[PDB]
Amino acid sequence: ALPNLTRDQAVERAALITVDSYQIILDVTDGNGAPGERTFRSTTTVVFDALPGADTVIDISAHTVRRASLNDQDLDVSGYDEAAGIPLRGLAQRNVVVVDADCHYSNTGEGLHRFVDPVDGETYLYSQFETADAKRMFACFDQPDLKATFDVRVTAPAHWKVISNGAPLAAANGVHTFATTPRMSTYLVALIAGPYAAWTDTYIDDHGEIPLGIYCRASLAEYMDAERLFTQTKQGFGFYHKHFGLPYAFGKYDQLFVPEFNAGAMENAGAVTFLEDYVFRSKVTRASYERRAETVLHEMAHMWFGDLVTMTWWDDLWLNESFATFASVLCQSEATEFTEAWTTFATVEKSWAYRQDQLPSTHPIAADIPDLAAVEVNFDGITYAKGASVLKQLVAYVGLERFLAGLRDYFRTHAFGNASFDDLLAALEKASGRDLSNWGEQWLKTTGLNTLRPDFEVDAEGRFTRFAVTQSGAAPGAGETRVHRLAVGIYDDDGSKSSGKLVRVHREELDVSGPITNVPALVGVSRGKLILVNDDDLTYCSLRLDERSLQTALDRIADIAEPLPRTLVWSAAWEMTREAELRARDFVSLVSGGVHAETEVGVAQRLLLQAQTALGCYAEPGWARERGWPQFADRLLELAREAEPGSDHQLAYINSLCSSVLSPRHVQTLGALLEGEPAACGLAGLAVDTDLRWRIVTALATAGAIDADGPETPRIDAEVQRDPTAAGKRHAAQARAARPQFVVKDEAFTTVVEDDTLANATGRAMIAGIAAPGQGELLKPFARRYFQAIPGVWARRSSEVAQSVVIGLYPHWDISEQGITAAEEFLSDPEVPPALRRLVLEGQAAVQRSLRARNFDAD
Ligand SMILES: [Mg+2]
Ligand SMILES: [Mg+2]
Ligand SMILES: [Zn+2]
Repeated sequence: ALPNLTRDQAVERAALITVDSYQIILDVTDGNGAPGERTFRSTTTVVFDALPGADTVIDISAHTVRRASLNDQDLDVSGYDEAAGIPLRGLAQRNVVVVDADCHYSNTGEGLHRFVDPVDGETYLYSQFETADAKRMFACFDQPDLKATFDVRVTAPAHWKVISNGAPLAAANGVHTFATTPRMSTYLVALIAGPYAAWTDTYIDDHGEIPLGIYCRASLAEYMDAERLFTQTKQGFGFYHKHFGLPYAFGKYDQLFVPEFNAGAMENAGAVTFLEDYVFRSKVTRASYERRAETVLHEMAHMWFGDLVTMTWWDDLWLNESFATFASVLCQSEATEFTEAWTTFATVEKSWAYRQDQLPSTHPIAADIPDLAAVEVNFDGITYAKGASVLKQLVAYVGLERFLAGLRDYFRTHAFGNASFDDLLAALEKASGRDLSNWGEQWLKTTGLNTLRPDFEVDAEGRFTRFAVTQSGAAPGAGETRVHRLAVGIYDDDGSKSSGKLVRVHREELDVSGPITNVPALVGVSRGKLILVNDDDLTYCSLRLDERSLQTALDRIADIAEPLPRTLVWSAAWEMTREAELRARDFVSLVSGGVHAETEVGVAQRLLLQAQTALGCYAEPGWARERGWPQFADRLLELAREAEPGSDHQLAYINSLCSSVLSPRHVQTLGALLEGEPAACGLAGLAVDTDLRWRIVTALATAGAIDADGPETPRIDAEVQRDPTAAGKRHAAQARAARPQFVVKDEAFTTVVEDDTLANATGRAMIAGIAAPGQGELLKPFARRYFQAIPGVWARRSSEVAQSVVIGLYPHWDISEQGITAAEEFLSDPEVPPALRRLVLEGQAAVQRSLRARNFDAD
């Protein structure tokens, strides 16, 4: 097991050593010019200064350590254990350590991952090291405040491309060398190698030229849209260079779509890796292009927030992720075609922030992270989305100019170095010309949400006689009220002699503080028909509406002209549903009747997923099975049939039908789309392409309509013959596990929780099939099996890989007091490690929320 580095251990090591350079020499061949299969050779030379006479440890996870030396004295490696690294005893002032090892390839997305493409037999490698998996590829002091230069050399099969952080030098006789990097952290070192297809372009401005590359597997090249990605890339560099002062510091900029990736992307300096789902093989909506552009711009923002300046320790991961999230959405809004990015943020990412902040594991943005175990579960909706939301509010509070000026100072001060909370706040304080210590304490060091509401009286002509914004204390948390810069918007009719649309007819900006903030400027103003006290989504809060405004919202959501205020209403309704203030069936009604007016297909997609959570988790289950699901499925098919042919909305409604709980009529309709012209089904212009076929096959498998005679799967196997790709095989694995047969669920469950050799990406696909909609009664036995299995999975697999089972197989379907008690009994053992307890507490809290919602929906 790799070492669980503690905050205290990291501080202790950084007080003793300062690293200059690494030289990393890799051989990823089999020693005969072909790709290696199990291990690769890694020979690392590190130069570092030390307090003379101290001891340290160099980290390394290897199959074999062949030799290790300190200042050319050979070390005894006969007792080598990856948990202990290699001890370095009696350090000199100036040191050279060499470690020559055979390291293991990964098939679980941590370390140097190896994949074989079934289409062409080609091998592809990529690295992934955040947080502390660099030690699986090279010996190092694996912590982010021990920066160093990197000089990488790789021996590879002759036909391969080889990409690292640095620009390539000409390769010779299998050997690829790279330009030495600037000083950076070990978790950012990259290796991507194999017969990847390439595209090239260049970004040019007054600062100079950045060579751009895009890479993907050869078998996916026909699907690449490199011009669109290069356009977005260049828009990003133009925006960041306009605002951040220091230009991009890491040379060239390669973007590599890699197989079996665990996350969405990773900001390795000069060598950003991506989930290869972003190479679209089939038709996707604008939602997918917009999310991919956000990801491109997020990784690029990290070239400043994480790569140029890095947090000292993982408690300040928000310095990377809150800022990268905020900056990427700002850049998307202002520099790209995705001009509604703040609308998408308010519906998609803020909903994630609220869910995370309300769990019993809620933690401040500036977190307390005692060890690696704690950070490996902290890449979450607070570190990302709440932090970005709170930074958006800081920009409202001090203004964008002072905010950006403070960041430009921060970058210049800490360039190629490390920063903590106190360093960031010092820079923003200097630039803002005011004390932000109280602001930081109440916003960055707290948990929870403040509820914001209008409180007013009106005269007989509907004009305010008094208006305030009321603010609840933070919950869950320490109950404080905060300072907010926010806007009050009043919405009313735009029509000539007509209702027409609800448009903004009055706006007031104000400084809100404490429980009640009077708004004198609204005395004598018409109350209109809908009041929003977080207009333009400037602050992080729980928004609620006065009675009349809420009735207007529930009746006229489709009349709100502008996407952002319409999203503020969708979000308030969804949050009221989560909070047992709006019945599940009323939220489903609202979406079913209003989504035709939601022009932003990304927002519409999220509303349909919410409606599906409402039906599957929040609604009285008898009503959901007998009425709610079949009505929602019928509405999706009506919506699809009324949509424009070939449109994004047409596809979204059919995608949602494929993930719903189906009646026999819906099963017939979807099966007909596999065999026939879609026009015959009233769906002219719908492309029943490779991935929509798989979504339909998975729906038919889930419904018991195909391969229902026994565990054999001739129909799904025929679909793999049609699409015999790594993607088709993972979709097939999902579809086979989705079938409502106990023996199929049991075989899949046992495979994924037992077989440590199974690729994590395949496991995940099987888990998505196990936990299929509508199957909660069938899956009840797997609740106890889950609680009995997860300690072993957590002990055998890394946190990130174990999470596939711990998060993905939590029994969210067992919505009962017995299900709550099952988690309580697991949690009653005080020796369960804190990160595993956290994930079970979160699962238990989601089921508790579902029970409270079902009681509200029934009554
Ligand atoms: Mg071939
Ligand atoms: Mg990781
Ligand atoms: Zn990030």
